[PDB]
Amino acid sequence: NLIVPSESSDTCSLIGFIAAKDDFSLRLMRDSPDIGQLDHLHAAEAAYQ
Amino acid sequence: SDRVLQLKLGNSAIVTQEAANYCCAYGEWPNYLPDHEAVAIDKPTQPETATDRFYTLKSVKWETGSTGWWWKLPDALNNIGMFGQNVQHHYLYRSGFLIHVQCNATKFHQGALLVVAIPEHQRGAHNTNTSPGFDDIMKGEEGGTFNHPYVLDDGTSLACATIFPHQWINLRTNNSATIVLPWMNAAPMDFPLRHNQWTLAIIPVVPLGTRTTSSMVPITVSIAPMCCEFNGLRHAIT
Amino acid sequence: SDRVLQLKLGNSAIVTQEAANYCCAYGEWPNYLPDHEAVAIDKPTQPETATDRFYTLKSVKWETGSTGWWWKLPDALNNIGMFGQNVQHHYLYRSGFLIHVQCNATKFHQGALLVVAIPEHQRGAHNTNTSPGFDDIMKGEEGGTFNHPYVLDDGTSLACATIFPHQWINLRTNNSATIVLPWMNAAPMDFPLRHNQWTLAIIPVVPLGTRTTSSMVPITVSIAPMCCEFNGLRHAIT
Amino acid sequence: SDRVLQLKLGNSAIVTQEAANYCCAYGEWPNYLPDHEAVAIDKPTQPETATDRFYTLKSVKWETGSTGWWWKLPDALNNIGMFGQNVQHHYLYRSGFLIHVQCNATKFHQGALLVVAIPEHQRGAHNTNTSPGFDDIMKGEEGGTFNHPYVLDDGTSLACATIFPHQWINLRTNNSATIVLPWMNAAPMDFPLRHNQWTLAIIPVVPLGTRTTSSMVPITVSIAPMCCEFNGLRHAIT
Amino acid sequence: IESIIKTATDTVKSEINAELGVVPSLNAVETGATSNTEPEEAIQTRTVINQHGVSETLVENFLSRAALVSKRSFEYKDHTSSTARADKNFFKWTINTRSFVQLRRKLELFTYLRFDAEITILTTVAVNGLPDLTLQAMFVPTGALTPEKQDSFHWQSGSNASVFFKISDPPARITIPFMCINSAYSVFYDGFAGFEKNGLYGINPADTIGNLCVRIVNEHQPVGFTVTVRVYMKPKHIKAWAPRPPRTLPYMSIANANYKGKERAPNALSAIIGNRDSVKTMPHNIVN
Amino acid sequence: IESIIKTATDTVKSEINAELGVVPSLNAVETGATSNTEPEEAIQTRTVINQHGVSETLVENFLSRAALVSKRSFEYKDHTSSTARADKNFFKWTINTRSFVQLRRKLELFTYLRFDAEITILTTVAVNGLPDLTLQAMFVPTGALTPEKQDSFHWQSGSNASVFFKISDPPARITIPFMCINSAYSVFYDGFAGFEKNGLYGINPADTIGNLCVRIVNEHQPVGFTVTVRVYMKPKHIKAWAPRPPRTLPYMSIANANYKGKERAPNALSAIIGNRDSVKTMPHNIVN
Amino acid sequence: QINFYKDSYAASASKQDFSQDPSKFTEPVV
Amino acid sequence: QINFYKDSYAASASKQDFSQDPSKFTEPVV
Amino acid sequence: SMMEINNTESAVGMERLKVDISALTDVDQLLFNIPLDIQLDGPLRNTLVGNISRYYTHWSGSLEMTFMFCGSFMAAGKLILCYTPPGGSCPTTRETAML
Repeated sequence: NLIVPSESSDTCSLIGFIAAKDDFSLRLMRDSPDIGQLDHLHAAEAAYQ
Repeated sequence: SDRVLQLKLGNSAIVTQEAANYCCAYGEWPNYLPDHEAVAIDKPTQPETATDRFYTLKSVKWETGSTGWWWKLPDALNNIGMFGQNVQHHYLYRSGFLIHVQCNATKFHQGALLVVAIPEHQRGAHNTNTSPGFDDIMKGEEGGTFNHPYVLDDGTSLACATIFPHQWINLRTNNSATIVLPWMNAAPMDFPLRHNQWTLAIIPVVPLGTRTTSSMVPITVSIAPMCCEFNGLRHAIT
Repeated sequence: SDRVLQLKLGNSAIVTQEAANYCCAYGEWPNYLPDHEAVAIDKPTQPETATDRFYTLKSVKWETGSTGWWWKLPDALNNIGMFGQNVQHHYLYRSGFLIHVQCNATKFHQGALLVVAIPEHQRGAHNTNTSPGFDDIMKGEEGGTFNHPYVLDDGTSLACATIFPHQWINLRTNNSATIVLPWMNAAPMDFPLRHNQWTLAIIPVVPLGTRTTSSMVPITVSIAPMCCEFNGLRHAIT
Repeated sequence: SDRVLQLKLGNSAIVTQEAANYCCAYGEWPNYLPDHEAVAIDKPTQPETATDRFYTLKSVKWETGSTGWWWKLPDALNNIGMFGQNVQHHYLYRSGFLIHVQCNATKFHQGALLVVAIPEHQRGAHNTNTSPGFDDIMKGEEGGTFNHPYVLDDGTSLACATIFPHQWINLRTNNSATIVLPWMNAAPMDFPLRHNQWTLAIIPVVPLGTRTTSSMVPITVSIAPMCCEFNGLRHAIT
Repeated sequence: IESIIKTATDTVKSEINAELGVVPSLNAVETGATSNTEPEEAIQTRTVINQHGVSETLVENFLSRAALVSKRSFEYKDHTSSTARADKNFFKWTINTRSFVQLRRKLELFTYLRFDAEITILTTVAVNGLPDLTLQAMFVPTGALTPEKQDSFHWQSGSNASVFFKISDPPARITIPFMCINSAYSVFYDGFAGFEKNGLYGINPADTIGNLCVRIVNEHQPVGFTVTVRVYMKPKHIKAWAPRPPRTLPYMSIANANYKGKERAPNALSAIIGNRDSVKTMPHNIVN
Repeated sequence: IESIIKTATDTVKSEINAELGVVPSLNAVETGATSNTEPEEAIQTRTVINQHGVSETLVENFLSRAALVSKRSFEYKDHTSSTARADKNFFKWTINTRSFVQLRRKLELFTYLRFDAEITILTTVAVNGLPDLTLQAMFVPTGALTPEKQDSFHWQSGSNASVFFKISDPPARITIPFMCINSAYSVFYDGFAGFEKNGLYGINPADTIGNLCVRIVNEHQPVGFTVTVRVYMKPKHIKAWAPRPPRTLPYMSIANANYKGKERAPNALSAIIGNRDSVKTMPHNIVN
Repeated sequence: QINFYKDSYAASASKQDFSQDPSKFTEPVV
Repeated sequence: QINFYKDSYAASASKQDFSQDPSKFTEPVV
Repeated sequence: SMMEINNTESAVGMERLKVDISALTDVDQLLFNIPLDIQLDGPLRNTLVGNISRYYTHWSGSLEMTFMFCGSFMAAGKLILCYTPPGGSCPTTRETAML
C-alpha cells in the first residue's frame, strides 16, 4: 500500500522512465511516423525569394 | 549495509531497503535431493525457473483487532502458477522455500510482527476433542487467521515461538522479514495435497498503533519455492 | 534386427515388434537451443521428464471410406499433461517430436499408411477464396480428417509427399511408423497457441481391405515432445 | 558517501549534505582552450579566481502552479561580478560552468525537479510564426518562466529531455543537483552578448505537494563559470 | 554424408552376381528411405565416366532468375475528376511473391527460403509521342505510412530508400536484403499472425518484404498516358530448406493455398495426371 | 569507456542471487545516470551469443540518406508579360535543411553536425512532347550576388561552381563540402546573428550553406512548360554532437522552432501521445 | 565478381555451393 | 571505395566508425 | 527518458509524465499498465527508445523500465512491477500478473 502520515500528501507520484540495454538493436530504417507535413512550412517560400 | 537486499529467483526479483537480514533456517540452505538420500527411483523434473521464483500471495489487512495469519506450505502454493501445476501432476515434491514477508508503514506507526515459520504445525481446535478437519487446516491460497495465537493454536506458547526460524518486522526498524527454509521433512519427498511441512505464521505481538490518519497497512507475503523436485508424474487432480 | 524397437522417453516407453526403422527427420535429431542460436535471454525451463515423454492421442478408426487424418503439432498437445501446462504458462517453446504411429491388423488385412510429417502445412480450403479459419486449422487433440488428401488439402500432390519425413505402415510388413522430428522453424522458438510447425499426416494410400470378419482397426498416435524448452513465463491462458 | 559534496571554486564554496552526485556533462570536465584548438591569436586573460567562482542567482518561488524556470548561460551572468565585467570588456569568452541548483523542503513535502542543462536551446514562440525577439530570449539575471515546459518551449519533448546533461532534485531523496558543463560550442570562443550556449532548465515534473503548513520553498541557483578565457579587449558595452 | 558433388557420379562396371543373402534390389519403402539399389547392383553395367555437371540444378541457379512479381498499367493524366479507387499517378504494392504463379510455384517448392531480392523495376509507357517520365519507387516497410497523393509529402524520402529512375534509362535495379525477422522466409506459415483469432491464416508478415510505393515524379501532362510498371524480383544468395510437393492444382488466391483444380484432367482435383484408357494402355505407342 | 561495438552485446547466464548489500535493481535517477542494472542482475538469464549488428544505427548510416530539401515547379515560357514575383525561368534558393520535415527532424536530433552535403538535383518537366532542356545550377555563397534574369551575366560563372545538366541525363550530383566557419553546423543556435538587436533569432548564417541559383540554359520556347526541380541532399562524412529530444509537435516555420501542435492527441500541445481511457486501461488487449 | 558496394548482400549470386547431402532425404533413417 | 577525385570530402560515406561511448550519456556522472 | 503512462484525458501537459498513486482501502489493486509497443503509439512512443525506433522497423534487445518515486520521505510503500510476456490479456489482478 502507499502509506503516508497526516502531513504528507496522500497522492504521491511516480515518474516512469524507459531506456534500452546494451542488448538493444535496430535495423530496417524507415521514415518516422511521428512527424508529418501537410503543406509547405511558413517562410519556406521566402527561402526562395 | 545489510539493510538492502535483492533476492533474484527465476524471472522474479524482490528488492527491499529496510531489511534486517535473511534467516537461512536452521543454518540450512535448500538443495536438491542427493543420490544417497534419494528414494524415488524415477528422474525428477526440476524446472528451476518455472517454480523457483516468488509467488506473491494475497495481502492481508494488518489491523488493530487482528489476531494473526498463517499460511501452510505448500498448501498456499498448490494452485498457483507452475508450482501448482507441478504439484497437481506429480505424486512427490521436494522444495525449500524463501519466504519474504512485506509489511511497511510510516515512521509514525508502531507494531511488531513475529514472522515465524513453524515446521509441522499440527493445529488444535479450542474447547473440543474433535480434531480439526480438512477445511480447518487446508485453507489454500487465502491462509487462515489465528484463533488463539498466544498459544499458537496448538496449546504451545507464542513466547517460545522464536525457537523456530523467525524474523521480526518491527515497523520502527525494518519492513521485510526473509526466512530461507530448507526441506523439513522426515521423508525426503512427500505428497503435497495431504501434508504441509512448513507453516508460515505471522503474529501481532505488538499491534498496529498510531495517532495519524489511519491508512490501510497490509501484510504481503511472497513465498518462493527453492530447489524444486517432482517425482511420480500422472494426470492432474486439483 | 531392426524390427524390434523400444523407445524410452521419460516415464513413458513404447516397444514395437514389427517396426521398419525410425526416421530421424532430415537427418536431424532434436536438441536444446544452443547459445549461439538463442534469442530469448531468460533461462528456459527444461523439465526433461514431465514433457519429454509419449503423450498418446485418441485413436482414429481406420475404415474403408476414410480419407485421412492430420494432427498439427504442438496443437495436438497444447492441452495434454505437463506439455500442455508448460504451453499455457509460457510464451515460447522449442521442442522436437518423436511421433510413433501405431496401427496393426491381422496377416489377412491389407493396407498402406503414409505416415508423413509435413513441416508448415498451410492448408487450403476447397472451391472458395476464403482462408481456413481458426476452427478449420486448430482442431486440437482430436485432429482433423483430410478433405482431399490426394492433393494434401493445399493443392500440392500426395504423390510427392514422400519428400517430407515419412514412413509407411504397410500392414503386410510392419505395424508402426516412427518419425523423430527436430525443431523445424525459421525462428528458434515460437508461440505455440497460434503456430504449428510440424503436421503429422496419415493417409490411406491403399485402403483397409480384407475378406475376414471386419474387426475395428484403429490408428493410435503417440507423439512425444523432445528436448523441450520454455521461455517467457506468465499466467495460463487455455 | 556521495551524499556530501563540497565544491571549492575561488573564494566561493558550497557544501551540500543531500546530494545525489555531480554530473560532468557528456563526460567532459571544463578546460582552457588548447593551442591546437585556439583561434584568437592574442593572449587571453584568465583571471582564475575573479570569475571561477559561484555566482548565486536570484531564488525563484517553487509553487503549485509553477510551470518552470530557465536561465540562459552566460546571459544570466553577463552583468554579475567580475564575470560580467570581463564579458562587457571582451569580445570573446570560453568558459565551462558548474551549475549547483539548491532546492530543499521538509521530509513531508514531495516534488521532483528536472534540473537539465540544454545546449543551444533555440526557443520557439507558441501559436505564431514570429520568432522570439531579444526580450523573449535574453532575460538576463532574472531568467524566464517556461510557457509550455511539457514541450520545452521548442516543440520538442520534456519526456526526452534527459538526453541532455541533467540531474533530478527529488525532495524525497536529495536537495541539490550539480551539473558540471564544459564549453559547448562549435566555435572555440564566442560573443557573449548575442549568443548563449547552455540553458539551465528547471522543470516541475512532479509539483510541490504537502499537507503541512505551506512554507515558501524557493529554488536557488548558483552557477560558477569554470576555466574562463577572455580575448579581444575593448571598452565596456553593457 | 555431406560431400561436394560437381558432376554426376560415374558408373563402375559390374559382372554376373549370384549371391545369397545380399539382395540389393530388395529394399524397404516402409522405412521411408529411398532405395539404395545402385545400377551396378541391379543390372550389369560398363565403366562410364560421367562428366555431366549438376551445376544448373543448384538452388541458387534454380531460383536466381528474375521473374515477374508485379504489373500495373495505371493511367497518367488529370485525376481531379477520376474516382477514388484508381491509381492517381501512384500505386502502393505490398511486395509479394504470390501474385504470379511461375515464381510462386518455384518458391513454394521449399518451406523456408533465405534470399536477397534483386528488384528490377521495368517501367513502360503507352499513349491513350512518348514522354521521358521520371519515376520514384519509394520502398516503404510493412504497414508503415504509404502516401495518399502523387505530390504528397511522404515522397520526400527522409529515410525510406527511394529509387528515382526514368523510362528512357535502363531499368532500375536495387537489392532488397534478407529482411525477415526470422532466419528464413516462411513460405508456408502453418499458423496465425495475430494473438486474437481474427488473424489471416498463412500470411506471416515476417515473410512480407514491405511496400513498394511507385509514383511518377512528373506533373500531369495535357494528354493521358497508360504507364505500365513491371517489377522483376531475382532471389539471390539463396539458402533453401525442407522441399515440398510442387503445386499441381491451379492457384486460386495470393493469400492462401486454396485449390479448385481444373474441370478435367490434367491438373484436376480428382485426376491430376491426364487420363488414359486403361492401366495396360500405352498412349504414345510406336506402331509401325 | 570508449570501445568498438560492432554487434549487440552478449547475455551471460546467471543463477539464483540472494545477497545483502548488493542491490543492482535499486539505482538513483537523481544522479542523472541511466540505471546500470544488467538483465543478468535483475532476472535469471541464459547464455545468449547476440550476433545482432548495430551498424544500421550508425549516425553515418542514420543521416546519409538523400532526402528532399527543395522543390519548385516553375513556369518555363515567355516572361515578358508575367508579374515580377514568379520565377522568370530561374530560382534562387538559400540552401536550407529546414524546408522539409523528415530530414529536418533527423538533423534536429543533434545540436552540432559536421557533414558534407551530397546535393543531387533532380529536374523533371511537364507540359502546360517533352524537351531536353539544359539546366545550370550555379552555387552562390550566402548573401553574394544572385542573378536577376535568366540571361543575365551573373550566370557566366567566373568562380561560382556551376553545374550544367540536362533533363535526359542522370540527375546532377555534386558534393558541397563542410562549409561552416565553425567546427560544426549549429543546428540550433541559441543566440542572434547580428550585433544589433534586429537580428533573426536562431538563424546562424554559418549554419547556412549558401544559395543554389538554378536556371534553364535554353531560351524560351513557343509553348510553356512547368519545370519542377527537386533537390536532394545527402549528408555524408558525418560527425554529430549532443543529441536532443526529437520534435513531437508539427513544425510551423523554417526560420524557428515555433510550435502549435495538433488540435487533438496525438502530437498535440496538451497531449503529445494519444489518449486512452484510464491509466489502468490497456488499449490493444488480447481478448479471447 | 565485381561488387563495388559496401554491403555483402549486394554482391552477385553465389552460384558455387556444390556441397550437397542427399542422404538426409534419400536415407533419412537412423 | 572508388574516389577518383582530388578531394577527401568528395569520397563515399564513411560507414565504418563503430567506436561508441554510451557511458558519456548513460553514466555521465563523475 | 520519461514514459507518458498517464496518457489519459484530464491529464493536461505535464500531468501525463507522472502517475498519481494514492492510499487504497482495497487489497492488491492495479495502479497502471503500460502498452509496450515501441513501434506503435502509446506511452513508449515519445521516449528516446521510442522516437529513434520509429525511424526503424525491426528491433531487438532488452528494455529497461525505471520508476522514480516522488512522494515524501515519510511516505512508505511497496509496489510490484510485472512484465507479462504476451499471448493473453493484460493481467488485472496481481495473482495473475506476478506469475
